[PDB]
Amino acid sequence: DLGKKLLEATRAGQDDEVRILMANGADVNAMDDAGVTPLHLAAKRGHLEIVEVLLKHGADVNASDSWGRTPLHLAATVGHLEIVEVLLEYGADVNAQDKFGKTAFDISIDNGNEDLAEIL
Amino acid sequence: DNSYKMDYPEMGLCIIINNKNFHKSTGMTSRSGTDVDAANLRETFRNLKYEVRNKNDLTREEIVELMRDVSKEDHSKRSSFVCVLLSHGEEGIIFGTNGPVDLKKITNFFRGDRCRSLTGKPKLFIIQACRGTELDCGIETD
Amino acid sequence: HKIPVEADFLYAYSTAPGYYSWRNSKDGSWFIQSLCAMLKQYADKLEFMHILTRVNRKVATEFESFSFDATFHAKKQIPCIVSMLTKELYFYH
Repeated sequence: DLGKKLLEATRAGQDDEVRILMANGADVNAMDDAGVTPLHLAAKRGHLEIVEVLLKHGADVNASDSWGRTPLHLAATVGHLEIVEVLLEYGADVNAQDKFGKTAFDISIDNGNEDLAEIL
Repeated sequence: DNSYKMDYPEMGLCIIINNKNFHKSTGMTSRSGTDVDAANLRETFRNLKYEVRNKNDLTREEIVELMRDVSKEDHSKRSSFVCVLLSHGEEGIIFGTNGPVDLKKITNFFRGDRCRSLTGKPKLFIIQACRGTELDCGIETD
Repeated sequence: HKIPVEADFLYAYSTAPGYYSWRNSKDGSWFIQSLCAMLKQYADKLEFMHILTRVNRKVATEFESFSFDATFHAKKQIPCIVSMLTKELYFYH
């Protein structure tokens, strides 16, 4: 199963291995049982290069996990501005709420993130 | 007597609602492996001599309507009733493909005074769905 | 004479109140997997409440979640039997 390997490669930040797996036909929209996609993992861990290559090949920008969190929620929590910018360009839902009622904008205020509040 | 009478001509109905795919606006993820559950349940309950009916990807309106129609059938010659729900959920809520259905609403159709041909008979509701977002971290054992 | 309108119902939940319910992408949900396995083995041997108790134990002890996000990893599940039945239930009469 190439989907499991892709998720594992995305988490470890292995850019080359991610491309090799995708070239072999790995699903960019692969999930674990909790609905975590390669994009979720890449966004949380700050892998800008992998985020861009996933979105390029049609990965769901608004996919939410078991807690209703999109890649935009996870990027906002860590505070990676560059990934946030790329996600918004692919049509990330700025008004998307997790199952706890918070938006990407709501998380940025919680952290006290100055630069992220104006982009969102 | 301490046991339900189960020697009616028929064992009863087994209604399986199998929701796999959901509307984008709802934000609910596709429920992988639920088709395996549905097939496994059909095999099990049909071997128990139940009349199995499987319904895929029903909206909230379609669920309420299915449950109303089934409750208005003649069950007088059936021993019991089984309904299996495979979808997303919250507390007291099962999800159609397009949004929430009140669980009490579905089951109320089968109340002793509203479905007379099932009075005094076991009515079994098997619910595979979330009841919230809490996660159990567990504790170490032997 | 009269019986309650709410009597003779059984709600067999996959999980406790407030809690998530786990599915395996290839084998199906933990609850239904266990339910079918325990019915195939005990439908001719045990009363239904005791079958569902085996289901509780099977889900509780044999399953643990896998996730690439530590938020969802190594999680557990207990089903929840809710009985308003007035009698014992045997499938073999």
